[PDB]
Amino acid sequence: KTAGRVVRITGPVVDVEFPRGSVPELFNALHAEITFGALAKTLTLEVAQHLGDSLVRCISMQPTDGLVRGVEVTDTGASISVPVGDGVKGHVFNALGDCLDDPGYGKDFEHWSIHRKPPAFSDLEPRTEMLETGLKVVDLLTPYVRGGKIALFGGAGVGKTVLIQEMINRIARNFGGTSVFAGVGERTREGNDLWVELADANVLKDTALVFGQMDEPPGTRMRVALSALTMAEFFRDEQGQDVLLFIDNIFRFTQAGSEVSTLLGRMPSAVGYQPTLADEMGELQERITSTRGRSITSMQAVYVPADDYTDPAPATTFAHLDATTELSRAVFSKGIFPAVDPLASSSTILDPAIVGDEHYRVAQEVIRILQRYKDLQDIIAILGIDELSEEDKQLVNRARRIERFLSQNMMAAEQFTGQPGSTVPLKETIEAFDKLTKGEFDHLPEQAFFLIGGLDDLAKKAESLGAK
Amino acid sequence: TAGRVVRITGPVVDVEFPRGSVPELFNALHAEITFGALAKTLTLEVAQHLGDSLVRCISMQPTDGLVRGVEVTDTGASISVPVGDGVKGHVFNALGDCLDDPGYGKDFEHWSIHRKPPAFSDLEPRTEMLETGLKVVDLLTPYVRGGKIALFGGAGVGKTVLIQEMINRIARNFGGTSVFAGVGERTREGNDLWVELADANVLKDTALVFGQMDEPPGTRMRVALSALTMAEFFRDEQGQDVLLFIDNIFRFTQAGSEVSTLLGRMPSAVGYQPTLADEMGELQERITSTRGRSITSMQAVYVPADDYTDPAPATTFAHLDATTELSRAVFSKGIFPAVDPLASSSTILDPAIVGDEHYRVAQEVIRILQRYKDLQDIIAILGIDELSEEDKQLVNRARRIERFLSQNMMAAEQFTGQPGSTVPLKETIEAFDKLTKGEFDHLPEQAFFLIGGLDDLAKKAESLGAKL
Amino acid sequence: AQGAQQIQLMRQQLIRQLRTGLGAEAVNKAAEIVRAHVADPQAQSATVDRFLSELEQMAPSSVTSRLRAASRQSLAALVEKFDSVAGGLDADGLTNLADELASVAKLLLSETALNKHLAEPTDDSAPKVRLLERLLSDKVSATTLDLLRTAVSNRWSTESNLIDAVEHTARLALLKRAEIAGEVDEVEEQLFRFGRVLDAEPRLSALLSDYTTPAEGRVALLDKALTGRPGVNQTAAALLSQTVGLLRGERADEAVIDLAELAVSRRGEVVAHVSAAAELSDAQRTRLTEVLSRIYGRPVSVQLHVDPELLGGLSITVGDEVIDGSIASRLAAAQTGLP
Amino acid sequence: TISAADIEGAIEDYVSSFSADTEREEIGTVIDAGDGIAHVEGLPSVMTQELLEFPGGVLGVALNLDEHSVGAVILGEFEKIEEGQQVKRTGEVLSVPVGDAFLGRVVNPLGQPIDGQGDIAAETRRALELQAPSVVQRQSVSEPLQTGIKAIDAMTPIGRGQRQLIIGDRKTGKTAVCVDTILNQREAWLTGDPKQQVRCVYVAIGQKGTTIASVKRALEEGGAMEYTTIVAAPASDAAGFKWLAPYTGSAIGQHWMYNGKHVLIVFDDLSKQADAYRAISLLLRRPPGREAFPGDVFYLHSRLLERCAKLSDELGGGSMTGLPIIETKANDISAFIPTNVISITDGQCFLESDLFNQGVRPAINVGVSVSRVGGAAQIKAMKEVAGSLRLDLSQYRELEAFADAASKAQLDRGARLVELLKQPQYSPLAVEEQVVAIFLGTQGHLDSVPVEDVQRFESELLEHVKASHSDIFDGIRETKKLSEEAEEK
Amino acid sequence: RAQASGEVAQTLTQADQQLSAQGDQVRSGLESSVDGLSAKLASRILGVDVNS
Ligand SMILES: Nc1ncnc2c1ncn2[C@@H]1O[C@H](COP(=O)(O)OP(=O)(O)OP(=O)(O)O)[C@@H](O)[C@H]1O
Ligand SMILES: Nc1ncnc2c1ncn2[C@@H]1O[C@H](COP(=O)(O)OP(=O)(O)OP(=O)(O)O)[C@@H](O)[C@H]1O
Ligand SMILES: Nc1ncnc2c1ncn2[C@@H]1O[C@H](COP(=O)(O)OP(=O)(O)O)[C@@H](O)[C@H]1O
Ligand SMILES: [Mg+2]
Ligand SMILES: [Mg+2]
Ligand SMILES: [Mg+2]
Repeated sequence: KTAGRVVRITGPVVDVEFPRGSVPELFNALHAEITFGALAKTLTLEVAQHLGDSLVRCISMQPTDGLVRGVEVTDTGASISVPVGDGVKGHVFNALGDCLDDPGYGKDFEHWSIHRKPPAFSDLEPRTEMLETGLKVVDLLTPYVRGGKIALFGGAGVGKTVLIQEMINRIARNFGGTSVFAGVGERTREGNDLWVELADANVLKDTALVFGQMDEPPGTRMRVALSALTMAEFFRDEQGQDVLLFIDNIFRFTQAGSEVSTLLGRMPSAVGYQPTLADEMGELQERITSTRGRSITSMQAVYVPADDYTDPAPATTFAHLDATTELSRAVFSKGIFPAVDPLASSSTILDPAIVGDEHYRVAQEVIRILQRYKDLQDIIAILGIDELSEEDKQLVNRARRIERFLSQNMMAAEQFTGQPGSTVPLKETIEAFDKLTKGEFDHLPEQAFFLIGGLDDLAKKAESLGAK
Repeated sequence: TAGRVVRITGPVVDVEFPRGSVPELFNALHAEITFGALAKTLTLEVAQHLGDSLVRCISMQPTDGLVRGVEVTDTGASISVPVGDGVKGHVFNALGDCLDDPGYGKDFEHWSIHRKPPAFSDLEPRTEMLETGLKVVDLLTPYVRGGKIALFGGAGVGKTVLIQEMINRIARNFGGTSVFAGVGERTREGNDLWVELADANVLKDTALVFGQMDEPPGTRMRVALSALTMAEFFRDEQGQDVLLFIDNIFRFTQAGSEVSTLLGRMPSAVGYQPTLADEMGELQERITSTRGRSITSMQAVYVPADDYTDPAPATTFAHLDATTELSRAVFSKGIFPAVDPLASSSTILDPAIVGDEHYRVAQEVIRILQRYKDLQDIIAILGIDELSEEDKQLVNRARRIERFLSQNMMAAEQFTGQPGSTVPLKETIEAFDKLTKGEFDHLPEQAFFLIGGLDDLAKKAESLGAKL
Repeated sequence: AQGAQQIQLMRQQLIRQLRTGLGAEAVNKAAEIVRAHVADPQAQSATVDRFLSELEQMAPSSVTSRLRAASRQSLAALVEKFDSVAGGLDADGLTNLADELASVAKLLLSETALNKHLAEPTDDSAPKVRLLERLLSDKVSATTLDLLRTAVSNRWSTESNLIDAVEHTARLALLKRAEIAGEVDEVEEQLFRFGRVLDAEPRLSALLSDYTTPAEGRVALLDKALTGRPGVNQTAAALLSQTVGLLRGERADEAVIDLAELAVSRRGEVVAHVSAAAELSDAQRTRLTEVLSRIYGRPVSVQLHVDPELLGGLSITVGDEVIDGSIASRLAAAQTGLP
Repeated sequence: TISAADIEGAIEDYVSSFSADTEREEIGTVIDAGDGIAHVEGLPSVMTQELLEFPGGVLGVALNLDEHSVGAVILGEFEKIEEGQQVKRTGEVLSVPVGDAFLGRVVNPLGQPIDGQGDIAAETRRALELQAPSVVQRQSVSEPLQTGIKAIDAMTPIGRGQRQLIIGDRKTGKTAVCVDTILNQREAWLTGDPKQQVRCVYVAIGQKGTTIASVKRALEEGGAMEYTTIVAAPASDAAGFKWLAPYTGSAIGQHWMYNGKHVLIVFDDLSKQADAYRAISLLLRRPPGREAFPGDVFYLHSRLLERCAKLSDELGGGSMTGLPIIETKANDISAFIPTNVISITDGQCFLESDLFNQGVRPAINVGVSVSRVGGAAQIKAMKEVAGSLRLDLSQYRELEAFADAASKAQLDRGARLVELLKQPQYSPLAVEEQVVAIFLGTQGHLDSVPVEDVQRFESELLEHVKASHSDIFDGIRETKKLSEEAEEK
Repeated sequence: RAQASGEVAQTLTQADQQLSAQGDQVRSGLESSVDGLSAKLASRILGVDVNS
């Protein structure tokens, strides 16, 4: 027969020997059997390399514990495929497309290979339509682009997932299109919580969830994103729907790629990352895009290892994004939520020709004041505001008020404080920050600007504290 | 009796010979690239004997188009370059071929570029000053006739401009021969230097050897040896005083590293080859003045990333009599030449050679500048007003001294659009004695910027409204 | 203006989509048409004749690989010595020489240090000759002893080359007796057929390619299965058994290919593996032989490999050179060359 | 309406013209493959850096040539490559089509159009690794290449044939500067004089496709697409394309340079080229070095950038101006690739995020930015008004960090000069207007006006000089100097 | 500008609908023609004019 046999097993990486003329093509899905009673299962290997002599190195989508050399490996003739259609909405799948909430559901659906080329360059059209969220900092300093690519950078425990939940609430609740969520190497209980939350808010019916979480082999963690992307691509192309693609967390995809590369015998790269880090990130990020007339608004949480923003993974991720929101531990320590670093976050559409003259001017003035305040940190941390000139002292007070006012009571923050969130229309934010940067609220106490919404909230809180 | 190409990896070629015909180390071999577009004759320098009649060689020209198995000829000798008084006035490359007139020098005597350094009995310390006319160099980093001079610095701090200035100030009136070695530098700079030397009428007394930074590693390793071979011929045969300008010597070292791992060498610290200091020492010890025969070598040493702890410059430091260390801070402050007076040194800056007055003035200037460097942080944080009166007057004096060390160089007219200046050593000593004594504290510090002697200082003072 | 440009771009997108779809459909239909038409054997003959005409119009060219220069020279000297020596021997004597050479090769396999010492290059050979005589001056014939003396006298790049050389010599001896038998053509054809079947039965070759298992077991397996058959020449059976006996990690089928290569080479011809989707007529075989010899000058022997996937035409190959006239390759080029 | 006849004819051309010639060919076999790499046994006559054909129309380049096999980097698709596949020589080293037809097109590193606008009529072909002009084939850089930016044109002037590095952190305005430079050549192109015309070549390496599309849109709106060619190697491209794209652009530019034309080439950016080359070398299993980079990364960039030259008159007098871009992390110019490229180019414009946030736009760091051509790349009047300016701004920054009447006067003048150089994006300034602005600055005519109004005073005044007294500009634009009569007026 | 964008989107959608209809109704028209293309390609590859 044409079946192959396991020759080497090194963790989640398996060498398979095949009769000549039957060596599977790259990315083909192979099937092997683990028969040990406790761990009995069917391994779905993925051909990663051709080693020669009719040997293929493959990545296991499942743990290989209990696998035996010489076991029979069969080639399906095609790569991993996942179900597609309007039926995938409202259900939970794993990296292989198996439904978890209803096992067996979706076999009869149409199936798409998780590997495909991105849109041709002729199809790509730059997107510049602003996506108003209702968050002052995001609306003002890094507006999101509808159909563009948004990223949420941040170290561990700075609010990436809470911000993703906030954006799901603000953008997905009243969304007329389809939503796709990809849990990539995140908390499993986070996936369960999101499932319950969507089922409660009644947005689940419009959403397809695909989960490969922490307790999975690296192959699953580096292919689950491709599966979710395949569903999103089907919705974008064969249905003309406006898709929403949430990914949490893409750095986990890169890290699983690093693990696999280490197991594949590839020479390491800087910081021990895989040599093909930029390439793989390139294919995955280029598939996630909006073509002419077909819109995907993608939002990705990017984990920053060891609070190091120069790490190769986020550093290479930075280039594929239309809007970037860099959460900072320094801001998070102050209690400012979202912990957005306004001097590092950026949006490609924060220019006068897109956001208008006054919006751009106010954002530029806010950034200038915050940059000046940052430049004085060395002096202030030793001597304080006492040695600064009157101009610098006034600017420091204004900057403290501005940086506090950029915080906001988020909707998703209620579960942590029992305080309902708020939404600020863009015009209100622009007017409020124009007033603040002009010194029209210097008399109010700083705490009046903390974790509030619009100008009415500011007035009420200042009144409560004791100011006007 | 000929060889055959067996392996090709960029600039390294393995060649198999019949037994009894293996070439000696450093022998030159000839191979043919017959492809029409890139047709040429590769020169391969035997680097290692791998055994089994296999020798690893480094290609002097790009190996693009080379085919395995092509015949490789043994020249029976090392790379030999033409020598004599004919070479003066012509441009050559690392292999001795003439560029301004191809075919010129084929009938000259040819010297192997691999030579032993002079016997230790022939060496003799050099303790005669070489006045240049630059205030900083003349006062704090006196140069040595027949000694080894270096200009250290990072990228774009003024090494090449200072080399050109020294060519203008030393080579023009020089009565002997001049040899310039462009080692791994810009072709544009080489062409500019050629044109400038022709214009100044110094070309007829100068031999130019260029191995540029678009050349393969082998050319960048052997160009310095070729130029030094010409210099050694002039020193040993004609018994003539020689000026040897090398720019940039670090490239030699760098070139070695580029091929070190390909030759099969385990890398040393900071990625440099294990043979860093040994090869550097051979090349440098060949550059020297012997008893009765003088070479006044001047070298530009690139300091990677402005890091003076880097193994390359740190090793190079031991081979110099005078070192002018250009600094990025001084450069960024607008001070030219961007010399670090606290980091530069000269073996003849002692009372027994330069006299008590010169030594005293130089040491006082160094003391003042060191104290100013110490007080910089205090002045930045707590302002100058905090300092004592002694420290305040010392800071003003140090600022005036530090600006006065700057000068308007002739070679820099193309950048400042201004003519250069020359300051006799006696005038420099007088001016800096007065400055250390405080006789110019009443003058604005801006009056000390990019001037020559005291006359220029007075004229700029009256231009600025003050009086000397 | 932006809207107008977008409309134009979307029209171009639709145009490109239609181009891709129509091209794919057209190439698929053309492939179906060719596959349907080519089922006619007369069409096969016609395409073979056209390719042969092309070869006739082709411009003629005047243009042991693993062996290194020293090893190749040593092997050349050894084969010259064998030609000098064994020429006067008889069929029984040649068989004895081959058996003794195989036995000494197996002995060299058994012990490693002896092989390393014998194959170690040296200017002089007298110590090596004395070592060989002290080892086996009694258990081998004078001719075998002298051949081994010559083999060890020269030098080899690697130790294994020595034993390889001995193996090579052994094969020559058998081939020589085949020439004495006059059945060289039959043994060549039998070797080619055995290579073909071993290629077709990879599992059998793998079972024979595990040198760890005892040589006798594999030899008996092959004899009872493949080598020992009613319509098998005894010389070919002996050669194949000897080859599998000395199988040092090389595949059985590749070893048989090497045997066929050597058999044809000793005759002076060069083998040309011609892959065809149908058998060629005798006239076609003669024409192909003549044309291939003309382009390559030296006489060539054509070996037909049936392969229906070519859909007519031929795919000739000698050494590292291939003339890919197969229709399937042309179809693939047509599919891959479309806009 | 879509012309069925047109498309039928389009495919008729190929089907009628389809051909395949049997020819003796050296065989190779893919012995192993994976991750954009392959190893091919056979092809004994294969040349180094030779193109190779794998089934499906796939292409590769032979990097490692040893006795056992040939290591090849696959350009484009690689999951089609299989063990045992037949590999064919090409008898050709890497080369690309070249000609004027490439103007206004977007092509992949192989010269194949990707904008979906039809085939490109290639005048000829040029190898990617032809040697740069020798020392005796160049002439000193003497012609300005006006970027339209006051800061660059005044303090770091760029000449034709110069390599100026745009280095800085992400989102500091590097691509903005390069695109502004490309757009400022509109006037030169419209003059129709090949001595004045500058032909641009924008090379995108490892760049998001939508960003390349947006840059192309920006060029289209300004009319720069008439004389601009884009060589695109987006992030989805194989490491081979990312490695080869700068050389493709360099060859396309070289074709024009060696015919008397003046070319501007922008590499956006070389950091991603270095990363792609590192990936290729690591997959090929070559010994790594600093930051896991290959030992020849400096050679890569140096031989790429030395091809930008100003040819002598005997060679045609053409030129190619290089504008490589380098992305730094956390503003560390001490990394490996930034240090290499800084040591390669003829000066660098170092952009800083801090300066950008302060309002300094473009965020040129005066202290550490330079042009090694210097005043030679300026017209006379610009030299007169900027030669001091640059170093005086350096001194102003030093004194401002440090902190009498002279000191306060210096601080005021330096401040006014700083707000003089603040230029909005997509607001090019002609060289005569730049001369007049720097004249206002350095000659003391902005000392009376407050700092906060300087920019406004700079704009309105210029507009006034445009409406009336336009002849002033003409003088500068014609004699390339500010005459005494013109200066007094 | 908002009105211009709205009407641009409107004309874009109408043009897209008409272009989709055009492509759909031209695919059927060229379905009959593609037979000639296939036959001619087969003729070229085979080296003889295959009628089918
Ligand atoms: N808006 C907010 N209001 C109050 N607390 C908040 C807010 N955002 C985040 N937090 C606190 O920060 C914690 C971490 O938030 P989150 O899980 O979103 O971070 P993360 O960056 O995704 O973390 P990790 O790296 O662990 O996945 C939350 O559990 C909550 O305690
Ligand atoms: N002189 C300027 N004035 C105002 N805004 C500017 C200026 N130059 C650039 N910008 C804006 O700054 C942002 C960053 O510009 P740009 O994309 O050129 O930077 P970059 O360093 O190349 O970025 P990236 O890291 O994304 O490649 C863009 O919004 C651009 O419009
Ligand atoms: N005396 C000077 N006056 C003004 N600028 C100078 C002077 N010396 C050096 N520079 C500046 O330093 C830059 C680098 O000079 P150069 O020596 O050519 O580079 P490197 O120091 O890297 O060899 C030049 O572009 C020039 O503008
Ligand atoms: Mg989280
Ligand atoms: Mg230099
Ligand atoms: Mg950019």
